[PDB]
Amino acid sequence: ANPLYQKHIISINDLSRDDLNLVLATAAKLKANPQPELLKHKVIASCFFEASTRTRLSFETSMHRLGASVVGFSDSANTSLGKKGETLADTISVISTYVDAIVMRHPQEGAARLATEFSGNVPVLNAGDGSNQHPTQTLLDLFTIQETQGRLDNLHVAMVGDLKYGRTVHSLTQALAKFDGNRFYFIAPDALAMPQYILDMLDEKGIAWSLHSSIEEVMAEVDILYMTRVQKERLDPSEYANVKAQFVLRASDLHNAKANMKVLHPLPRVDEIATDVDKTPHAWYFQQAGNGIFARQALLALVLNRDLVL
Amino acid sequence: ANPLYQKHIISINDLSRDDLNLVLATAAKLKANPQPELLKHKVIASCFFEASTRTRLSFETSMHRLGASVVGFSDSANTSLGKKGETLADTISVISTYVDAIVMRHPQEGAARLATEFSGNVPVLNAGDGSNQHPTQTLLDLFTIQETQGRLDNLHVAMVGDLKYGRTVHSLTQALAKFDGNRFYFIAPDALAMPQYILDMLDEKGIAWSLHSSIEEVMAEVDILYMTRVQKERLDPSEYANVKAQFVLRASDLHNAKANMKVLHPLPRVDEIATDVDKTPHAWYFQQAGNGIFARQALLALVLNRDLVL
Amino acid sequence: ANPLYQKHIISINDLSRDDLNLVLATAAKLKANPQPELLKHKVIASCFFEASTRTRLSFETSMHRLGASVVGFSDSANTSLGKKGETLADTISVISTYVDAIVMRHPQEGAARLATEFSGNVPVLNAGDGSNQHPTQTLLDLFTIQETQGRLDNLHVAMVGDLKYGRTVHSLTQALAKFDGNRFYFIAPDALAMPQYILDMLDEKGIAWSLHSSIEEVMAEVDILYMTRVQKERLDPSEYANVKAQFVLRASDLHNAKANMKVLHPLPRVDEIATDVDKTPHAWYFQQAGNGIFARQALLALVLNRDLVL
Amino acid sequence: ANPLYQKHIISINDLSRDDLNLVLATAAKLKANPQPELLKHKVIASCFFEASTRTRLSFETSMHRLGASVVGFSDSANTSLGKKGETLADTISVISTYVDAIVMRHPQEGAARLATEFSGNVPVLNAGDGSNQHPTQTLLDLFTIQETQGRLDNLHVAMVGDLKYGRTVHSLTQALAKFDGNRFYFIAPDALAMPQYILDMLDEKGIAWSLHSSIEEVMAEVDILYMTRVQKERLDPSEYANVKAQFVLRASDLHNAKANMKVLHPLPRVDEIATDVDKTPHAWYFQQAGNGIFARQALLALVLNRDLVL
Amino acid sequence: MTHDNKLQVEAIKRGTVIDHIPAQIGFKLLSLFKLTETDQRITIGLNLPSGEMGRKDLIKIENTFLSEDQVDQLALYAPQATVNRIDNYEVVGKSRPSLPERIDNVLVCPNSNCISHAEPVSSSFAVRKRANDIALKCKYCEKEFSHNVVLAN
Amino acid sequence: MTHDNKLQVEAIKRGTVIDHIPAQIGFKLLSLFKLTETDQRITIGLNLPSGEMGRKDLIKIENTFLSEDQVDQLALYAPQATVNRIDNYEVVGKSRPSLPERIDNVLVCPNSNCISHAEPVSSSFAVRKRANDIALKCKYCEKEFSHNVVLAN
Ligand SMILES: Nc1ccn([C@@H]2O[C@H](COP(=O)(O)OP(=O)(O)OP(=O)(O)O)[C@@H](O)[C@H]2O)c(=O)n1
Ligand SMILES: Nc1ccn([C@@H]2O[C@H](COP(=O)(O)OP(=O)(O)OP(=O)(O)O)[C@@H](O)[C@H]2O)c(=O)n1
Ligand SMILES: [Zn+2]
Ligand SMILES: [Zn+2]
Repeated sequence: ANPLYQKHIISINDLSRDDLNLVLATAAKLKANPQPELLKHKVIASCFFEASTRTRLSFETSMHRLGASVVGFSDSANTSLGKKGETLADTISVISTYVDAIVMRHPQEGAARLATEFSGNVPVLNAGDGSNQHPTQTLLDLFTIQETQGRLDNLHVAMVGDLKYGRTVHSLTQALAKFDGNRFYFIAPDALAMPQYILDMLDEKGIAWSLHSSIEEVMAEVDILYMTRVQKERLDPSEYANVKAQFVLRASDLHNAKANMKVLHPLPRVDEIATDVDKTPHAWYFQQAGNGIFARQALLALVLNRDLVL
Repeated sequence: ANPLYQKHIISINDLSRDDLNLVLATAAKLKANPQPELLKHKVIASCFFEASTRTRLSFETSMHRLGASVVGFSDSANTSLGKKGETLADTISVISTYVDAIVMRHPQEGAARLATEFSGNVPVLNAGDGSNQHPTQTLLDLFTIQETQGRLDNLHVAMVGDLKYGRTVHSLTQALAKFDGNRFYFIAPDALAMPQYILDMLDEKGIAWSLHSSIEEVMAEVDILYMTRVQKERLDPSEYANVKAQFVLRASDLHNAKANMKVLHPLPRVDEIATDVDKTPHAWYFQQAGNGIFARQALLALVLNRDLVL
Repeated sequence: ANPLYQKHIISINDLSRDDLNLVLATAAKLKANPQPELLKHKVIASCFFEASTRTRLSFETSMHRLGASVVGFSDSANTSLGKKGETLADTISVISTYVDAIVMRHPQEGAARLATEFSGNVPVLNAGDGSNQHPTQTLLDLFTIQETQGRLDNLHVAMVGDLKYGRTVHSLTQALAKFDGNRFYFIAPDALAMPQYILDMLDEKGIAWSLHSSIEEVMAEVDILYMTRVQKERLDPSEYANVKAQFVLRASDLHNAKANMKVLHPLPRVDEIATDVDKTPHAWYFQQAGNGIFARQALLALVLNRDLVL
Repeated sequence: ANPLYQKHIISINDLSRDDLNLVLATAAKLKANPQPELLKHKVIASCFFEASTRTRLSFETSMHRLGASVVGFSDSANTSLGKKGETLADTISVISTYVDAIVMRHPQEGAARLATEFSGNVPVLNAGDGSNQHPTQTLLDLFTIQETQGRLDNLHVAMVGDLKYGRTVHSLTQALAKFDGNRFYFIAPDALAMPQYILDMLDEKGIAWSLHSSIEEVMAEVDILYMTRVQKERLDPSEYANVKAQFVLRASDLHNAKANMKVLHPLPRVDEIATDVDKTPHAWYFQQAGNGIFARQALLALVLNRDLVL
Repeated sequence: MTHDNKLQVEAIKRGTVIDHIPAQIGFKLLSLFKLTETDQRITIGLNLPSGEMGRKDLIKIENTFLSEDQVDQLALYAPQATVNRIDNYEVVGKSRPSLPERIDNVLVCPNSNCISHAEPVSSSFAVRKRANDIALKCKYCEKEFSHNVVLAN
Repeated sequence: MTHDNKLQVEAIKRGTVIDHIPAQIGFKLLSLFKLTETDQRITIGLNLPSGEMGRKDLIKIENTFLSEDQVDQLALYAPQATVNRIDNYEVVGKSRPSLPERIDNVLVCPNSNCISHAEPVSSSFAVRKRANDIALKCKYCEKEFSHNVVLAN
């Protein structure tokens, strides 16, 4: 069967270099020659115990462009499961008798992994579990880095913002550290820096990384600028408004960038990327969100189909 | 046409022995040889004026495994119909011009029956109306009793918990009292006992029933143990924690049970069934929730198809 | 120094006959000559962690009528304490640092008595703790029986309504059993019966009691008729309304009551006592609420004053 | 007329050493002989636009202990002002039209000082303004250091906890720097460090301070140990719990503390100070809350009285 | 000598030997009454042959005299347990547990709404042999429960 | 059968002796690893006088042979213990513990947003980095903590 056939997709840590490449390969084929009746007669459950409109619609549009049916829910001040008394384990034990696959996003970490022990042979795919993991965002980021830069190794990647708590930046570094020769520049407020564990990992593999103070310091060498949003909740309004003469991106700042330099952002991009960046060649966050469709279609097709000869 | 063709499914009281058997027969066939394009081009409305995740997803997965389309809603602190001023009658009069069938769950009793007088020739199926009725739970319970025990008559059925207000236990007794020779054991807190009307009915038919004080008293003779949840709302915390040395189920208690004895629970099972029961042969509440799919598929196929030659 | 000086009025089972009569003879003196400056310069805390307007306005007015200042909060409307994880032991160890007595209502049973472990020498008076005690409602009830009947012994007292969950009928029956030759008539629907622990305590003291299903059976003999409100959520809609809602008093039923008979009701009354009853001389529910002023005044006077000159 | 007569107590940086000592010697006299009618006939407003029970009950009790009346509101529980678009300038221009002083807490920093522009001659006392000042918590802290240590200079004061966002450690360090030869020990996790602007101010005045990672390093030398609560939302779940949650005091750590050492904590304490600490003679957090009564009484006396005879 | 019994016994000099602990209450008692938080020599025997009473447990705590109050608490668990003190190599007192008046600390209120659950409080129940059983009234919520409801939770 | 005595107690007929338990880990080990839920005679020696640690604890379980990875769950608490396997009065085997790769069920994830708290799963930690000081990663939330921290609460 294909390597990922009937597999659970919970952590980027559990998918090897080749599994990542397999996904990215399939997604490039599904982008090219669509197959809209591939999951005809499958029913997938879209269990968003935590609400994400953008992520839920990317997933359900993925389910539907491969012809699958969808049952599910989202939850803010609403609809029953969990309540208190109803265990996650019993929700999954009950929903595993109804569906063919479970995509779920939950606020506590490891909820997707707990689920895997109750879904029987029904695959479960993680769409977010607290501050732990979000594999399908990493998968679409790497597909966007591969189709714009041409490769996934030997890249000069700049990571910016709340590096301490952007869950997508912790995953993306783990994954880009399975390919070879990548150099990392980490521009964060020191209140919001890369944890020592990411850094401690990167040195065992021998990867080169550096920490800078503002994007202007690396604009000239960088291929991917991955911008993250700085979270006003865990910052004082006065601290937040104080850092440097900022770390937001404007087209003036880009006058130095390489021609193939692209700016990525998992979104939402409230104010760290100004509207004038949107019209430059380097802006790629919306094209990045469209590639969510192809990355998610690839994962669902490999999980639910034994052999895909596309 | 088949007996139930274009019929309204509102109360278990209105479906005869043979109608129940017809449903159970169809469900066994749809479980065996699935027909996923049977309601191709039908649109069903899933109107949950009261939220139930488990019931809503079982129904919509039923609609989708027979190829139907779904429009609908659920409601807690949300989306418009009813509001106050908007009658249920006018909601149904408007939705009956859009869909081919209406599955609805509503908090006031008889809402499904009121609906029947406004839906024109659009069938309406009751998914819960207050404390009155829930036919499709009774239908899946009887399908689970029939496929595990082999028959629906001459059973020694034990009913446990809040017998006074479990709506599924009132229905299940009505329905099992249309088949022959069943013996009932009703183990309830006397604050929570079988109403005199169920009992008064059962004696007119000549059915044998008894009331016991704890499951341990009948464990040896029983074929179905149907466990219900005891509702802490209408009980004092001190009363609730006082009753007997309880009426919860643990595997220790099962050491006496017959080999074909199964434990059923409409779910959720918060604490009256401990986790160690889950690993015994007698545990059948999750398999019971999967049979919801087959029982609901059967009802929708018979209501919307004239003759089903499956 | 009087016996109640600086005591905690936590429970009716801690106050003796003599204690009860002392509060009731002081209530009668304050009712007759006011002492509006007796608690001058005392500051009292009125902590109602669970809102109860009726009880608060009355405790505070009687604080104001003896000249004390009041600081405090009504909550179940998020007035900030309980935030972070401030234990009740800690709140009461900070509040007793500056007030001279604490009046408190709280949702969990036992909270006033725990407050007592932390207040030092500041007396704690209980204004209600969950389904456990309410001393000051039993003290005003008693005062109203004594003032209108001339005695607290040799009474024929009927208790009507929800006798199972009604916190005040349970305490007034324990107080009246402190006295002699009282006779009880309980008239309650089957599901709202007076608990065995009350009945067992009554038997054990040789007190006479009996159950009747109609007020009409006992009207003639009755001196105090204490009516309780049934909350309809303790039963279902159709139960409440079915033959069990006839625990309602109308003026026509008073036809033959003794000239001295009084109708008492802790309130809110919603429909168990019809409005036409108010015009009769037997209606004493509002005069009973008025008497809450002198019974709470007396407890505050006796607890904060060493010696009292009357 | 005394220096504070009719002043606005908005910020600790506006009160001099002499001002501080005047409030603290008055607090000591009111603590020793009460003046319970000094503010007779004065009406004071207690405006807490952001709820804070601890602070309110204490400001109001100390108003009551000098004989003043109080009118006012606690909100963050929609008590109608702020409706339509009533600016704060307008609310304070109407409230100062009839009260003799305003005590106010508000969520935005700077609100008390703006109130000052609109009150005319009615003094405004700040009970907290966002993350900016809280004069009256620093005044009660100081009074508790002076009363237990005999002095406010030559102290060895350790500050433990979240030093970065803790509004009261920042002000007490500015007040103590008004005095002589005090020595500071800061013990904070890395993410909760004492801000540079405090440290720069300390350096510039020749005051000595040092950072330690364990209380055990400094216990022996310490006179006042001021503990702050860490709010877990300022860190993540796993950060809070990881090696950084060891800023918690237990009785065993007090082993070697000087006989005069006291533990102070503005409160709520949730777990940073274990309950066994309360039995030690060094626990002074509750006696510190009690002292809030005399420091707030003194400020109200000094601000509303021309001349004060002591 | 041998019909085994002893096999060169842990005969102690000063101490408390609690013998005839009902089987399985043996470990329960160490936990609940925190008997191992001591530095003195304890020797415990679990599931001993007690042909004479089926199975039993036995704790030997040395240079410790566990008494009066302490002995009576064990009543709820090991009601047939003989405590024996030993002053200098043999039995000096051999006490039996009697039901106490109050049971503190060890026991939880069944009442989910009782305040004892969220707070820094030591549980406390007033014991009443309501002939047939023992009822336990909580100090705080003042609800009364059979000792069997409490002894699970 | 052979001359027990009790400063160092003697001979069980076949079974396991976990000797050289540091002081006060003995009871912890009986609690955590539920060693008491056997009908076998267990004999336990607590605060005992020998083998230089000075005072040690000891557990003797007859007829049960718990081994190889059972012996290794012991490593975090009792790393210097010896687990003597015995047949017919002779120590036919002596093991010590080594860090296991996985410690199930006994620990509690310190991350409070971990899902493990609320559910019918048991804890599981991946273990690593011998004697310079152990890190434990939760199976579910994948947060790596210092063993000192999980082992506190
Ligand atoms: N120096 C001693 C003396 C007595 N014991 C213990 O103290 C207990 C006292 O029991 P004893 O009165 O000596 O004879 P028994 O018949 O066993 O007492 P009982 O009637 O309670 O069974 C015995 O378990 C014995 O091991 C001891 O350990 N060391
Ligand atoms: N049938 C036996 C034989 C021995 N032991 C126990 O086995 C343990 C240790 O085994 P042993 O090699 O016989 O003594 P040591 O040489 O001291 O073992 P080590 O040096 O590893 O501590 C001792 O505590 C002793 O009580 C036992 O209880 N039963
Ligand atoms: Zn209790
Ligand atoms: Zn975890």
